[PDB]
Amino acid sequence: GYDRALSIFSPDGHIFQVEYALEAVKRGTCAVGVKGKNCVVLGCERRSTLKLQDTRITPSKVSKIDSHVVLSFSGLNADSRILIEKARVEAQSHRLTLEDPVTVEYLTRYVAGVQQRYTQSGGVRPFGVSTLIAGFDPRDDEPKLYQTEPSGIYSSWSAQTIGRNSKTVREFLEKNYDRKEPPATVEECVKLTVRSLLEVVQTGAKNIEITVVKPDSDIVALSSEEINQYVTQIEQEKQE
Amino acid sequence: NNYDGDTVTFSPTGRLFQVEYALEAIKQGSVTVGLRSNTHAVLVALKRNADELSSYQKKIIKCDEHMGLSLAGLAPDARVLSNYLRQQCNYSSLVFNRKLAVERAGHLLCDKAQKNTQSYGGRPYGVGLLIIGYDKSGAHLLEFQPSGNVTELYGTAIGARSQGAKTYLERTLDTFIKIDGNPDELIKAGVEAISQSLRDESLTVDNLSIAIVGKDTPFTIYDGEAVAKYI
Amino acid sequence: MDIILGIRVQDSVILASSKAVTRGISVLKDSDDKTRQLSPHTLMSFAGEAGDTVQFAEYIQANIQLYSIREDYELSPQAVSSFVRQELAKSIRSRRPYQVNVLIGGYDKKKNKPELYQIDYLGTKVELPYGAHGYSGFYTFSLLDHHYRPDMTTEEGLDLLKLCVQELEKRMPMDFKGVIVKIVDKDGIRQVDDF
Amino acid sequence: MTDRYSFSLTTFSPSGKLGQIDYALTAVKQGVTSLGIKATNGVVIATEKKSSSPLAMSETLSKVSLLTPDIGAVYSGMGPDYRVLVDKSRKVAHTSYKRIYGEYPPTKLLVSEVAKIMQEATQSGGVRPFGVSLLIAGHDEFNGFSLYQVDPSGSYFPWKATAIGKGSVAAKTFLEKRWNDELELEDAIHIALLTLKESVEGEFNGDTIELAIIGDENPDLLGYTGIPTDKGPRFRKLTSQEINDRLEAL
Amino acid sequence: TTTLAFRFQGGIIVAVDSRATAGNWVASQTVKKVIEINPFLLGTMAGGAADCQFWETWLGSQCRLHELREKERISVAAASKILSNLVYQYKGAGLSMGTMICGYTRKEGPTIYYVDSDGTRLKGDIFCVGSGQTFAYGVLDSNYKWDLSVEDALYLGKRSILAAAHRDAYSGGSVNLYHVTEDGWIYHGNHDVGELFWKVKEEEGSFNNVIG
Amino acid sequence: TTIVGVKFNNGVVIAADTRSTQGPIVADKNCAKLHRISPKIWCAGAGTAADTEAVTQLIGSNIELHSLYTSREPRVVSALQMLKQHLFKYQGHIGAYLIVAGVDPTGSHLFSIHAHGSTDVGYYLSLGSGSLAAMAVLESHWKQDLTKEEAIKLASDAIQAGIWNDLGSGSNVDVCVMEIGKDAEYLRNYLTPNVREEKQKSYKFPRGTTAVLKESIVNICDIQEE
Amino acid sequence: DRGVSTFSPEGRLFQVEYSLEAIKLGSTAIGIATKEGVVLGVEKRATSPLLESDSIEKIVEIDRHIGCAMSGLTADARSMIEHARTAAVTHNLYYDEDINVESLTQSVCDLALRFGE
Amino acid sequence: GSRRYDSRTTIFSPEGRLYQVEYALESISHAGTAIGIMASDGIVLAAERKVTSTLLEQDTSTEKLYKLNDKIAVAVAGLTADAEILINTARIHAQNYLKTYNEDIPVEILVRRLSDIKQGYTQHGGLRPFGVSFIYAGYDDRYGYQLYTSNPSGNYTGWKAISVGANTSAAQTLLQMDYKDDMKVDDAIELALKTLSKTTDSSALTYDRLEFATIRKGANDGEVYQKIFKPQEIKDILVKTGIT
Amino acid sequence: SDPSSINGGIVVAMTGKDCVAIACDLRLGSQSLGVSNKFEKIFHYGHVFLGITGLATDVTTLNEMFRYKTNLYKLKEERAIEPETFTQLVSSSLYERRFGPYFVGPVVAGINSKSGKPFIAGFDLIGCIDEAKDFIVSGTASDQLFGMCESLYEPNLEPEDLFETISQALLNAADRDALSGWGAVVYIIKKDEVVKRYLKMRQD
Ligand SMILES: [Mg+2]
Ligand SMILES: [Mg+2]
Repeated sequence: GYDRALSIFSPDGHIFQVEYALEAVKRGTCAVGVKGKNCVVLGCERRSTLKLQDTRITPSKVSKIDSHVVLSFSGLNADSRILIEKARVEAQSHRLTLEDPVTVEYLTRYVAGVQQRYTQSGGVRPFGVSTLIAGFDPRDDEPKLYQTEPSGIYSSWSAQTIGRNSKTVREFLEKNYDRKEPPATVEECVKLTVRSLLEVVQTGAKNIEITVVKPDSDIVALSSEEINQYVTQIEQEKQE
Repeated sequence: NNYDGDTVTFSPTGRLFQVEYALEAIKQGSVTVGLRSNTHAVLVALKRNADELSSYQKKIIKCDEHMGLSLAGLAPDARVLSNYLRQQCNYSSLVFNRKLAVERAGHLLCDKAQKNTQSYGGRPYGVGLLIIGYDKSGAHLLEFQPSGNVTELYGTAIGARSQGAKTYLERTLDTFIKIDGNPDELIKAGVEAISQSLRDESLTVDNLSIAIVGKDTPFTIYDGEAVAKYI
Repeated sequence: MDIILGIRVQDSVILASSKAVTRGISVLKDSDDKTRQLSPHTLMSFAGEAGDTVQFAEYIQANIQLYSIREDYELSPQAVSSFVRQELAKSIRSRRPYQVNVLIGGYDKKKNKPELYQIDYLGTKVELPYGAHGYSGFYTFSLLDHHYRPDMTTEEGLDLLKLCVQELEKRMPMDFKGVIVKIVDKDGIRQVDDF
Repeated sequence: MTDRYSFSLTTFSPSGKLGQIDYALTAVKQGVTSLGIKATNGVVIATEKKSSSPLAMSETLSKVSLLTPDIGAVYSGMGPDYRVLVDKSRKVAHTSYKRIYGEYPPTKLLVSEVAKIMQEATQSGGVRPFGVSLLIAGHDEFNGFSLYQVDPSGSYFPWKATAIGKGSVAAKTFLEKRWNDELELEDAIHIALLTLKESVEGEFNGDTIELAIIGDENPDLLGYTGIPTDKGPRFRKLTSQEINDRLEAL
Repeated sequence: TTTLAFRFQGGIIVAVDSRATAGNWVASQTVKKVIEINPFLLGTMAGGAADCQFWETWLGSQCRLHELREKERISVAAASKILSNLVYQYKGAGLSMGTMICGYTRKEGPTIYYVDSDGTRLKGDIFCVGSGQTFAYGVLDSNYKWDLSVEDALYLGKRSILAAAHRDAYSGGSVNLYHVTEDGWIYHGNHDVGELFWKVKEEEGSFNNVIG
Repeated sequence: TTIVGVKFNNGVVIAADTRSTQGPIVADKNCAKLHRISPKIWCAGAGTAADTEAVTQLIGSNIELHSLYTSREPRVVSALQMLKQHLFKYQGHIGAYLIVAGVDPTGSHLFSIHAHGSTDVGYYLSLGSGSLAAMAVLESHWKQDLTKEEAIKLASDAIQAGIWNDLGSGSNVDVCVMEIGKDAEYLRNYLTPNVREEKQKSYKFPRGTTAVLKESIVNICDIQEE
Repeated sequence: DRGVSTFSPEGRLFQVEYSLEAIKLGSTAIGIATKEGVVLGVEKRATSPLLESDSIEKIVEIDRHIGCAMSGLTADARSMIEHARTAAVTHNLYYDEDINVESLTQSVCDLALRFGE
Repeated sequence: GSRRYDSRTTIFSPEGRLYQVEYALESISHAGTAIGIMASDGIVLAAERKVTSTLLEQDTSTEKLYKLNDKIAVAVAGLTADAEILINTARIHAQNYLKTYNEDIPVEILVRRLSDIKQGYTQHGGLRPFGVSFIYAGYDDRYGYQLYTSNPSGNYTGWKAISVGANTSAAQTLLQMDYKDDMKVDDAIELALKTLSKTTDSSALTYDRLEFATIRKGANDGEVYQKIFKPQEIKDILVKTGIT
Repeated sequence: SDPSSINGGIVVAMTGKDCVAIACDLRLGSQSLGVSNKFEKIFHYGHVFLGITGLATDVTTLNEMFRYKTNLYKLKEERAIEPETFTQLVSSSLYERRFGPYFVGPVVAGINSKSGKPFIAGFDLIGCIDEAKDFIVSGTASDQLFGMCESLYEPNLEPEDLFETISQALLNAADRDALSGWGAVVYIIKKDEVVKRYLKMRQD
């Protein structure tokens, strides 16, 4: 079998294949996560270079791993499917053996572990994907939001963004997100998430996707018109 | 140059550079001495610390009741090779009720090291070993190189500045070979031998490591205040 | 495990399963639920060898739940029953086969029809208006052959089921400690807590 | 030891070219000319027996090969590569078809199997592509007579008539002027001999030309009588004398 | 062998006898039939002594690894399923095991799982396993209430094993008592059946069939 | 089943009956037991019928590939060697008992092979449940230097002995003659001594005799256009 | 290119020496041993204020009597920790005792040079 | 040893791109143009054969349009041999699903499976990727008529109208201009042929240079029919739409 | 215990003038217990018809296997499989499980679409082909079917006459078998029309 060490150290102590995988993430469409007091919102950018697209059937950017946890990503789309499938299988395996659904931290730790493994195994390249994993632990009302990257490191975030122009939207979030008082309602959280994407997106039309996750497996994706109403209200307050 | 990328490539003059580079790792290692009489065999080793807060890296490994070695170079490679010797000594005792001859132990170490010098993907071992033992033909001392070359000697030294100790043993040859039935005097000769390789530093109580095996003496290692008597 | 019965009426499928667990000499439990929900509108009851029954049922449950998450879609009762049949047909030529018999009761939301499938441990599948495994059919089928109508209500189905259980309690030598009854219809799965 | 070449030796270059396949096609271009023509009641395939030495017995070197009783093959390019492909093609006709369906494969499907083998030598680890192009002629009950070309990439195309190798460009133009959908097998053989003469330098006779047909069933070549449904092979290699007879009416 | 475990208001009572036999020969009267999996989990020995000892110690190791990895006490549900899944892999090979995995956690409360070598895993309130199981069930079923005190529940478990020890030839020696709380199990001593029988006979007035 | 092989002047002949059975029931009344390994190498099989057919077709397939590889006409000794090594490996679990006969550039050959992998040479051989009846005829009338006509006569007489005397054998005689320097001639139903007599009565029913619940057209055509 | 297990002319393994450079870029960790106990401390070094810092886990329990702190590419430590925890628990299973701190450390270090092609 | 000759087909560039995937996409840009258009009452697949000959047997020839099952077809752009490897695998996957669940495979599940196979060759194994882009035209009872595309990276997306192969930039602009949501199959047939006629590198668009297919519920009642057009039928539709 | 008689059932096939017929009962049982009266044992792949008797799990498995294989055949060959070719495929598929066989008795029936010739064939559980000119029988009442067919059959029967002959052969054979009956289906097959008829019969 093909055993070639593709991920190796360089004289300055860097693993370039892992670092180049991060550059693939930089190219991917922007993804953002914001947790309120009783919810988490995942926002995603859709590049409008592709019209004549059939939006009914085209792969959506946010994926349910279980009924209570969701995963979004920035980077190589094909690579993300492999991580999503593995995470979904592990979620069912956990329910089968522990008789309890995964915690958000456990699912994050697993996906991050797969990513790390692909950085020191022979004959494989690292995933060109960073992920945002959000949801609620079983029988818990505390919001959870984690981030993973190609190297395999992971951590928890009050709010976070990944992908192209994520430096700009992180700038916005760092000055607009208060830890002592997070977005108290679904409305406030969605509004802050749409606002953060409007710093980067272009037209607020079919370019912004929004998914809201609440406790006890309550997950819903907002439609074009619902998001369009947030887009309308934000700019009418801005004209002042 | 163009021929040192792997162990599977001869140079135009018939040299194996990866093996020569592995030999270089031994020269960077701390000095260790081996010598024997007709009744006993002794190892003396200068242990190296990282700094003043750190411990002194152990140099001597026991392989059986009648055999053991000292190392110079990559310590994890010594652990792999000494583990193999422990297994081979053990196989001989379990299957044949027989203590493994020191000479046969040298042959086994040679062949294990050789396979890593003729195949793609692998690398040579980066450590040198001094094996002492007492078997059915008396006391023995062996020197192992990761090229595969194993040699039986009265005395020797490997590591940094080992040439000073080696010359001393070459002078004293006729004296220390006759030190029969006197373990303390044989160790004294070994401590005096390793002293010919010291610069700036001297032998302290946590610096010195001594091992001995003989006629009615199991392989035992002395460290700490047990070597103060010889300082 | 012992008695498992099924009946498909106008608008629902009803599954009845005994509560007893007997390990040789003693009845260790009298409240055992011999069923697993595979999807919101599909229920599977089971009986056979100890250990293998629950192991097989939970394995199937895990697989259907995995499919549901992957596709964001509930498989039809027919599709689930075919998946289960193949797993048992595969198992019968294994080193150690699953000795498990199942009934699959589901409501097809596309066709708006209840469906009942009977599958034994060999992988023998049939779609039926009513079914059973083991000796249960020997006592109950003559009653079902007489009274059954395809246009029966759920309440009439439960009444015909009571008559079947009464005949079992009369003529069967083993005490199966009553049955747990569950209904599968357009609104999902619910348990009848007084039977 | 062990084969430690588990990686592809054919890869895409910046321009999108697969170098090793292009170079294999170059080897085919240097090869001796071979051709095929399809008639209403048969197919003909032909090539030159370029003998490496006059001391060599060129009858012992078969450039035109029977794959099945109703399918034959000819090549241009590397001879050894062709020989092993003929071995693999003969075997796969049995293992992946005759041992399953109890009958020989139709021409298009055997071509498909040979094509797959050639494709894999273009992607699998530690191998180079085959340096040949094949022309495969055949007949089967439901598809009738057919002629196919297979290239080093694994791509294949059906032809009414075509040529490969050395003088293929000129030969294909010659065939375009002469071919029609009303040709009888004897007319196609005549055109094949006319076309092949243009690319041959030296001797042109039955001993230097290799020619075979897919035509009528040959009960005389079956080797047994008694089964009415078995009527014999449609593949027949023409003799040295049979070629020379048609060179007088040339 | 006689082993039992039951759930009640104050947690779980585990009671076992102490006798091991090889045919008619009494090999030991001092067998430890409660396996201390960890300070919070208990398992009972019936069937194969080695199979129970080995795999329930192993279970303790798996539970310790779980809490190191997840930074949280393992549930009784998860712990019992690790054992039942393991023995299911060996089904057909000849393992012999009938055990109650007992624990008391925050999310579950007091919980008992009967785990068995043919793969069975059953949650329940009262379980009794062994050659003397039917005798202990009789005393349990007729005296069990959820609202038993810790003192009375401990005695009920002791009395039920005594009933089995008296009638079942292959049960006896001594009685080992345990009380499982949320903060861990508490050992309630070794009680010689010989001495216990006479004591219970006099104080209770039972066993009038036996002369003392 | 009755099968025989007989050597003659310039070749070899093989013959067989045409009855196949399942226990006491006759499954097929005109079975073909003479199989072709190659054009001029034929064999007849007794025992498990699927095994005799399968092992014939497998070795026949490999023999054809071998013939193409070597540019030589297949030899009987090659078929024999390949059959026996295949059968030996399966330790009798493939229940094929065969008489193998044929002509090749080396000459004419006749062999028998048993399920466990042992082989034998002979001028006359018989196999199957009717082999003892057939061998009785062969041992009575065989001589050295038989003509083609004499060998065909002897072979078919030996099969007839099986047909009339063995319950496992019946119906017709099939023959295949393999002569040196000639095409092998397969003579299907060479003898037909067991035609059923006309029945006493016609059992054609009046139309409408059978009770019918439902009629419907079955769509065997593919999904249609427009 | 060149082997992953190649020696330099100085007698050092290129890849090992390069990994030591990656560790120099890692956040600081400190340990001090006393006769009353051993203390372990780390720098968390969050990349942004929105990152919840209590999710940064650079000090980890191996067993009740053994702790561990890390510095460098911290994702690489996860399989090392997993091995250490397994080795500690396995030795307790086999020997009904705590494993020695040195023996645990030696077991972790056996993984180190298991790389190549 | 062997490392010396390894091209390393599965590595990132410094910019985070996959060399071999990018170069395979460059190859596909020279292949004949294939177009798919989805309408309310069906789907159209139209594709251009690459510079042909008069001696090519067209009526038995297939290089662009392939049947995966009765409900799903594909248009190919790239290496034909590479495509046939993947096509056979897809045909098997469809039959595996039908055997397991006793229902025809949903279009997206087939597309995801083939796309995952393409992905694997970019991450592990050290082999070159498949130089193929697919247009998938299919029907199932969940989403109805569907169009997808996949490329050597293993990424896939859904479309109302799409092109692959040569001149996709020009083709996509023309499709974006004239496509409407309430369009019908007969209108989509015309749009596809008009777009190929304008984007082609040939002098004129004739029947012998085209492959054509429709997926219609124009099958008598509640079912779907696939129609791979014959050479004479492509000639007729060219006259009907007024291109020849 | 005997796998070939756990579920019960029968299949029969016959040839006529420019036509073939194939018929089966509808019973599935668990030994003495009747379980289903709608278990059809005849399947078709294009114009080729396959009846299967024996262990019901294997009947279903083999139908799914041959649907699988004939679908791939059609995609690759670009034509429907013929009766002669399909017969060899069944034989090959059965023999590949030589030492762990499917416990079945398959029967093939159909007309070759090119020659117009009527075709029938039978198999044992491991693949041996019986290609009879007249009729093929299979199942737990195969002895009874052999008796009926041998006396009732005559060559060159017209389609509507062949229907009566095969129907009476099935019905009366099934009524002498405990594990067969509970309904019956007859297929009359001509070159481009196939008629399916459910028969009325006793239900014990
Ligand atoms: Mg009957
Ligand atoms: Mg009856």
